[PDB]
Amino acid sequence: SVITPGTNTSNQVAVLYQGVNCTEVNVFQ
Amino acid sequence: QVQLVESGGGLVKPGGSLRLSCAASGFMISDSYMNWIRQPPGKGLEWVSYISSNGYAIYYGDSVKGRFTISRDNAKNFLYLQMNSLRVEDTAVYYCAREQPGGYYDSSGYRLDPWGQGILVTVSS
Amino acid sequence: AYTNSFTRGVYYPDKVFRSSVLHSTQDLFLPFFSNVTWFHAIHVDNPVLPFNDGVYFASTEKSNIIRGWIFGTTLDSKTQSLLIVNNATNVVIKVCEFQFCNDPFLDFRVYSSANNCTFEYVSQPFLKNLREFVFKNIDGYFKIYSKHTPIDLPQGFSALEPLVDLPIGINITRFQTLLALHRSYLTPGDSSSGWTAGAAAYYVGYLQPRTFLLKYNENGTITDAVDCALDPLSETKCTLKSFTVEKGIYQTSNFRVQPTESIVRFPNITNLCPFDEVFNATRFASVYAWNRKRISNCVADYSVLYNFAPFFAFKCYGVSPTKLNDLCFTNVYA
Amino acid sequence: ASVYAWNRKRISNCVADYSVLYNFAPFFAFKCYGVSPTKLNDLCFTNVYADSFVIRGNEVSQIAPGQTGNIADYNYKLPDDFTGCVIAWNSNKLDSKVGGNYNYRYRLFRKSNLKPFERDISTEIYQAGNKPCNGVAGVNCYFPLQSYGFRPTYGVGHQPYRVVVLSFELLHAPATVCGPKKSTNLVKNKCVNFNFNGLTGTGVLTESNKKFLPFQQFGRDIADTTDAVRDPQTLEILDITPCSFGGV
Amino acid sequence: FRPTYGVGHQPYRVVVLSFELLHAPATVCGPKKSTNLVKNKCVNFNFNG
Amino acid sequence: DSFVIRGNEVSQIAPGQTGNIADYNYKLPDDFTGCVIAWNSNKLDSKVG
Amino acid sequence: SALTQPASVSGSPGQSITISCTGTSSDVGGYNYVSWYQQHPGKAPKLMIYDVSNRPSGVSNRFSGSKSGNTASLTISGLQAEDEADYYCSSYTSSSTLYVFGTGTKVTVL
Repeated sequence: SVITPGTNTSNQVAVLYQGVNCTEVNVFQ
Repeated sequence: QVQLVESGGGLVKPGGSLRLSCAASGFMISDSYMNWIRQPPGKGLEWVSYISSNGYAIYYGDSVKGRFTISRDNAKNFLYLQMNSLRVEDTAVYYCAREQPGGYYDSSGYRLDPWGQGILVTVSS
Repeated sequence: AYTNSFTRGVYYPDKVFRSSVLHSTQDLFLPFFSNVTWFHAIHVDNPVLPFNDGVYFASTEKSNIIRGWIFGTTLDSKTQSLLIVNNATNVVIKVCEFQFCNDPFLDFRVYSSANNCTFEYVSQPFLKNLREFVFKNIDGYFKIYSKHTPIDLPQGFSALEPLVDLPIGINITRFQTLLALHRSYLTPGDSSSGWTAGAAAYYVGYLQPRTFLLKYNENGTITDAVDCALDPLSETKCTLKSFTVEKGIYQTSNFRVQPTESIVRFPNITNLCPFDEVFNATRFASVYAWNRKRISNCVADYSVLYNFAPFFAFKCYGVSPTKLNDLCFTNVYA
Repeated sequence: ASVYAWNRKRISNCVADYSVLYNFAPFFAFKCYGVSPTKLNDLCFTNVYADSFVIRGNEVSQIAPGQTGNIADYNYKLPDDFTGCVIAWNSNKLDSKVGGNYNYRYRLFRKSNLKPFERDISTEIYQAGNKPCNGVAGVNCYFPLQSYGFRPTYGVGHQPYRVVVLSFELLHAPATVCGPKKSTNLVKNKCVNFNFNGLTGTGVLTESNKKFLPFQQFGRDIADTTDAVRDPQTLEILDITPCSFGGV
Repeated sequence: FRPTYGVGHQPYRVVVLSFELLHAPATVCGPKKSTNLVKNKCVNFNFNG
Repeated sequence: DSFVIRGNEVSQIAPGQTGNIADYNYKLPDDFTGCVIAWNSNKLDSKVG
Repeated sequence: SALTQPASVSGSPGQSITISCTGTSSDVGGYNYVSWYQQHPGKAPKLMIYDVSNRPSGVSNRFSGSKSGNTASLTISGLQAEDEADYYCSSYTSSSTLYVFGTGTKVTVL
C-alpha cells in the first residue's frame, strides 16, 4: 500500500508492505 | 547477348574418357537449370543429362546411364560434362542448353531457348 | 558518458484519434529519467553502437553535420543491411546486403562494396533545431517517428509522430551513424584526424516495455504522461487513472518473491533393459529363421549404443534418434 | 519452392477478388480461420501475403494454428493467432518422377524450434555428443536436409501437395486492397446505413469539426464506439451519431 | 467429369433425409412393439418416443 | 432429395455454411434437422471424354 | 517413346504448309508442353514454337501450332526464303527421360 499526504501538498510518500517483515522484504515494524 | 560456348571435344579412342566444358556468357550459370543435347550424325536431337538450379536434382540420359557425369564450377562459372568409358556408338555432336523458365513466378511451360555452340565427338580406332 | 533523459520519448502509438481522455497502453517507451549514452561528432568517425531493442536518437545541430544512418546485423555482404541517407532533396532507403568498409564513409559521395538489393523506397528528405527520432523494429517492421523543435535535452514535454513504417524484415542488431564534412576528402580508411565541422553532438536512448498513462488534450495531442512503473507515486496515479491523488492510503499492487531455482526429483533409474545383451550376442540366427524377442516392462535407454559397433548403418523410420530417449511405448520388438 | 525455403510475395494496392480462385486446382482443402470465404469478397485488408511451397501429403494438417508435428516445428510455422486461409490441392502429376523426385527437401534435425514465420536455410551437419563432424557423418552427424524422393506410385498421403497460404490483418488499418463492391454517392444529415471501407454501422453523418492528423484513419469515443471516420474517396472528415431513440 | 482427376474434382451422388421431430402424429417406426397399458402405478413410459 | 455434386464440397452441404455450394446453388434452412449422405460415384456416371 | 515426324515438304512462295507430329498419351497428350525448333545447317537448332499457341519472340506469325488429343500439327504460312532448315518437335514427359524428339522435317521452297 502507498501512503500519500496529497498531490497538492507534496510528493513525499511512505510504503506499507502488509504481510511480511522487512527482514525478508527508515524502517519500522 | 547470351552465348554458350563449348570446349573439350574432338577425336578419341574407344575405352577412354573425356571432359566437356560448357561456358556460359550473358547470364549466370549458377542459377539456371541446364541439360545437354547430343545429335548423332544425320539424325535428330537427343537428351543427355540435366542439372537443376538447386544442384540436388540430376537426371541422365538412359543410354549413357552409369557414365557421363555432370557438375558445375560456380567458382569458374562454367558447366563441365565428363564423358567416361566411351564406346563406338557414341560418336555425335553435343549441345549445352538452358531452360527458359528459371524465374519463380513464370506460369509458362518449359522451353529450351539459349543453345550451346556445340562440339562433335568421334570415338574409334 | 552519461546523461539522464528527461520526460521525453512519448509517441502516438496507434494512429487512431482520441480527444480529451486518458488512456493506458502497454508498449515500448523510453523510461523516464533514464541516463543515455552520449557520443560526439568531431572525429573517431563514429564508433559502433548496438541496436538492442530500439533507439531514441536525438541530435542537436544546425549545419547538417549528421546526415544518415546504416543499420544491419553485420558489415559483410552476407546479410541485408539497411541504408537511410538524407540529402537536401530526399531520403534514400535501400535493403541490399552491401558489404561495408572498416569505417562508414564520410559523405566523394560513396564508399562501399557491391549490393544484391531486394527493396527500395524514396521520399521527401528528413530536413536551434532539435531533432528527435524514435526507431523501433519488433514486428517485422522498422518504424520512424520524428519531431523538429526550436530551442542538453530540454525539460519541455513534446510528443513524437509516426512518419514512416518500413515493412522490410531485416534482422537488425547493430547500428551506426553517418557523418559529413565540407570540402573533405573521402577514402575507405582514415585516422582519427577527421575534418572540421560545426559544433554539434548527438544523444542516444534505449526503449523498454512500459505501461504509460497518456493524456490527450481537446485537440488530440498528448500533453503529459506518467510512467506506470517508475516509483510508488506514479504507480498510484496510474492505478487510480488520475493525475491528482488526494490524501489517503491506497492499495496499489502485489509483490511476490520469484523462484530462484528449479529442481526435479525422480527415482534412482534402476531396472534397465537388456540391450547389451542383443548387440553383444556371440552367435546369431539365420535370416530365414530370424529371432524376435519382446522387451517390455523395463527402462530402456538408447544412449549407450554409440559405444558398441563402428555403426556402419544406424537409421530409424518414423522417429528421430535424438528424440527417441523420451517417448513411451507399448512393446518394443527386436 | 521447397518447404525449407518457402517463398513469400506481397500483394497490395489492387482490387482483389476471391471469386476466381475456385477455378485453378481441384482444391482438396480450402478453409479459413477468422473469416468465412463466402463473405471474403467484401472486406478491406491491411497487407495480404502469399506463401507457396510443396509438402508431403500427411503433413497438410501440420499447417494450422499451433499444431505440433515435424513440418511445423523447424520447417515452417504459423502463429497461434493466425487469421486468413490455407489452400491445398494434390499435385502428383507435375512434381513426382519415377525413381524419386529428389528436388524438395526439409530440415529433419534442428537445435531449437523457430518463431512464427521465419525461415532458415543454412546447411549444417547435425552434432553427435562431441565436436560436430566437420564434413562427415557418424552415428549422428547427419545431413540436415533429407530428400523427399517423390514417386508416382506412393499412397496419396505420401504424394506431394502444393499449398499456398494467404495471411492478412483486419484491424481496419489504412485499406490497401479491397473487394470488388462499388461506391455510392454520399448522403448527409439522414439516418442511413453506411459501409465505410469495411466498417459497418448505422447513424447520421455530419460534417465533422475535429482535427484529424494526416496519418489517422478512424476516430473513437469512450468504449470503442466509432465516433468519426474519414471518407475513403474525398478525405473529408465525417462525424457519426446514432439516430434518435428513447423510452415510451 | 473425367476418370483421372484429383479427389476434389470427382463427383458425388447425394441424397438428403429431412424429418421433423416435434413428435407430431407418428408415421413411421417399427423396431419394437407395444405393451399392455398400466394404470395407477409409477411407471416409465415410452409413447412413440 | 437427390442430385450430383463434386468431391471437395461435401463440407459445403450444411445449413448456411460457406463455400460455393450452399449460398446460391441450393440451400437448406438454418434450422435444418436430418442427415446427409454422399458417395463418390465415378464408375457409373463418368465416361471417357 | 519418340515423336514421329515426317520427312520433308515443298511449296512455292505464297503457299502455306502443315506438318504432323504424333506421340503417345504421356508426352504430347496429357501435358501440352510440346515445342518446335528450327535448324539452319551449322547452327544450334532454334526454337520456333512451344506451348503450341504460344509463339515466342521474333517469330513470324506465319507459324501456327496446334495440338489435338495426341497428334500435334504445325502450320506455316507465307513461303519465304529462310525456310530452308530442319524442324524438330520436342516434348516434356513424366517418366524417366525428360525430353524426347521428333525425327525432323526438311522444309524446302521451290
